[PDB]
Amino acid sequence: HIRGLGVDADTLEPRPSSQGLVGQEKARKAAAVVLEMIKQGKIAGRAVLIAGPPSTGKTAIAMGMAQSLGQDVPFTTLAASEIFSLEMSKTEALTQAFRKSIGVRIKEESEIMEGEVVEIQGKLTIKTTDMEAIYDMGSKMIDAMTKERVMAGDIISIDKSSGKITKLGRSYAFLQCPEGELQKRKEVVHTVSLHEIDVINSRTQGFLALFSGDTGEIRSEIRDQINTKVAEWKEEGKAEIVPGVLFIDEVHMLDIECFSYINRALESDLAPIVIMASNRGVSRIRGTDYKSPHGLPLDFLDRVVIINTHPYTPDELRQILSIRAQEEEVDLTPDALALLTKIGQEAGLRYASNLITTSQLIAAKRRAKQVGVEDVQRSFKLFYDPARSVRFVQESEKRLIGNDGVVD
Amino acid sequence: ISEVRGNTRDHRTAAHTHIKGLGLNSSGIAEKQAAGFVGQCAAREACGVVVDLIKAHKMAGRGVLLAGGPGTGKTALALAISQELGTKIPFCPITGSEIYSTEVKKTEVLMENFRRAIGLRVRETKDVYEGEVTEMTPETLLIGLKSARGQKKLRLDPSIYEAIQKERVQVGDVIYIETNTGACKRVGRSDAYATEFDLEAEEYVPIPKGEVHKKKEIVQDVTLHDLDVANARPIISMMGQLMKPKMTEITDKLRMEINKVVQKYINQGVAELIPGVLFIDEAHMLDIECFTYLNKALESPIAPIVVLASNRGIATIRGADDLKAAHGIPPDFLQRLLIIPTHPYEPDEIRRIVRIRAQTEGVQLTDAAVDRVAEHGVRISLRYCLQLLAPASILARVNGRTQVDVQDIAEAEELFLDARRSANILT
Ligand SMILES: Nc1ncnc2c1ncn2[C@@H]1O[C@H](COP(=O)(O)OP(=O)(O)OP(=O)(O)O)[C@@H](O)[C@H]1O
Repeated sequence: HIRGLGVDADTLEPRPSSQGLVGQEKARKAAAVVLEMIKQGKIAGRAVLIAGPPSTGKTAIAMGMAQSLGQDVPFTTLAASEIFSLEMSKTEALTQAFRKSIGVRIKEESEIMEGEVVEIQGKLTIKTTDMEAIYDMGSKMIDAMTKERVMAGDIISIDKSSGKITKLGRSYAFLQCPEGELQKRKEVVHTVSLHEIDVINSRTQGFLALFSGDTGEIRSEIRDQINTKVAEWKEEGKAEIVPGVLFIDEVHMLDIECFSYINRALESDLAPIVIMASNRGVSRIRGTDYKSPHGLPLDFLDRVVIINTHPYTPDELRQILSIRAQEEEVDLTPDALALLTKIGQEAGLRYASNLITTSQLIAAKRRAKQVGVEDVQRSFKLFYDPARSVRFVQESEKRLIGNDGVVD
Repeated sequence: ISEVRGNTRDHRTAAHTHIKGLGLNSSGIAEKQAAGFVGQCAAREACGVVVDLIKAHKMAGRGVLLAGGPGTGKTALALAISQELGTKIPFCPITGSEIYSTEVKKTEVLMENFRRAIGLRVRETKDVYEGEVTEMTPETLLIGLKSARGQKKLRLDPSIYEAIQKERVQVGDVIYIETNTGACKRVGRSDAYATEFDLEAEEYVPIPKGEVHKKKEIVQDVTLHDLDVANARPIISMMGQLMKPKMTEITDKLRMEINKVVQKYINQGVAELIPGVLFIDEAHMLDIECFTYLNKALESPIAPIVVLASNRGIATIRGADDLKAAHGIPPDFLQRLLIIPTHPYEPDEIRRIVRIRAQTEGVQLTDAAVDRVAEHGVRISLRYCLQLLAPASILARVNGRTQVDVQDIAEAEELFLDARRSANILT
């Protein structure tokens, strides 16, 4: 869905809606400066901080930071809460996160399936200008291209070694059909993260891992075999270490012991771009008795580079909800989207996005091809936003204000 | 079993390469000169009857004994018994002195010789289908295999369809399937979809060489000992490798692994095991404990033909408190076999043999030299005179001649003297 950063190459002035990104020009222009600061070597071992109101495309801006660095640089999302797990030490939880960010570039010989598609757990048939063949769909392969939104007639390249499907284009509404036989083994660059090499070489996770058993805690013995092989590949010239970008969300939740590890991992010359994201104005530090602005220690605030996102305008919100409406395959009347964006004004964007999927089912029961205002007004009255739900409980708990207008 | 190659002691049978078998007509009567034999009609015909008794399966716990002096066609007739039994049959010639080992027991050495006398005739014809998998669903299954130098699609029988569903399959798996009731699968194995990141994986298999469709022809003729000596290694050098006193490579547990796989090949009907002939020279040298092993061996149906030979008339039983018996064989085992007597050759018969051996060895000689060497075949043993052919040919080549004369053979007796004459000369 997200194409890139959506900024000008020379002037670095961002477009209102470009490269899968909508609005937030101030933050995206500041994001473009940070990328240039690292490239010139001006900023060395410095974290980024995307502060702002909730649901202001904070993940998307950092997703833009990734694609604008290199062709295949690793980007990983980590919520600060996910670190505090019942089984897996918060050290291993953070080590996995950093290893998910650092990748290695190796040129490998692997077969790539290239050709036009003729669509139907299932069976999807492929075609070339010379040969035709039927292929039974794998359970994980179905979930892989549905996220890519692959339709019949599309020209695609499926690398069998990685499993990634890449949309090269289309023959009819354009790129023409490939000549030879589908599977062709070529010298292609493979970028696999350190954590992925660990999970490949370590014991395969059995079906229903959350049902019972230990988490993805990679053994120190296995990780050693990978680290020593990567170090041997660096010297040989076989592998090229590429530092990606780690995105940390809910940063206020991080303990003082986490920040000491983050700086220890940031100390390395091949450290990734650590992007922090705080949705809070004023928050206390965890582990430390003292309070701070975004929940960062007195030492981190001076090192970090802060960027601020702003609240979306009704016109900025207009397309965001329509893009999400098309992605969820729903058809709305112009009045309904205007109402849905009006919800996004006082209540959150995320709450308004939830009302999209709920209104579709009520419209399905009415048997209509257009989701209208009365269909949206229902979802708002059936399902409450956090601020309204708490208001509902508070009044039911104790009647704070009487009929007379007297308090208590 | 295909890699297993037969190693045979050719030095023992080297003195009998001139013999092709047993010379006899349809009725059973022996010819005057046939299959490289001269005289010995009575003994030739006698064992020419025992070969039929084996073929008719009437040798129920029975053996053969060759009674006669040194160089009376004993070892020669034993080889003829094998040659007449069938094609590529095991013949194991031993001497009682060989049993007398330093490390292994008297029967741990007699055991391997029995294993050297029981062979296996293999006649397996398999239709190989090696390569990857490219599944198609017809009305009972179409699979396209990809090999290192070829590509072929085939419409499989419904019998294979039931066998493939039992052992999980997916597109891009290296498989080994057979038309002759064979099913073998390698799930997810393919070197084509292998990343350089994982090394300790070993879950992938390389693309099979050559073509998908291969006609494998297996015609193997090896003894039971060949299976043991080939499975002992953890193999070309092994034909000259034996420098170890203990010889602990062959263990009872290793033989059990051979016995079970051999049984599996019989049950399938692929290869049947064929018992041959075990020849024991110096039969009197055998211990009483060895004869009781033989008594137990002869009772088994899998057992080969135990042919013994004794140059002694009355001899004390080895392993018993000085008990004189006929040929040194105990009564218990003497009754168990039938005796065939081997007659000594007269001077006229000896020179007929010389001409046969010289023709095979490639030694040209004058008529007068054959007479002089035959005189040594009657005064001394038949083996000694036959040994004079090789040095006399060198003495002739040195003199520039190809034809060996009396003067050349006269020096051979002067240079290479027999064990009897060499002893008396020292005084
Ligand atoms: N009847 C025969 N015709 C042709 N060759 C013979 C005949 N009899 C014996 N010989 C040959 O005499 C040579 C030496 O004798 P050999 O060692 O075979 O004695 P044997 O009687 O067979 O056994 P043993 O060693 O027990 O005496 C061999 O080459 C053998 O083939």
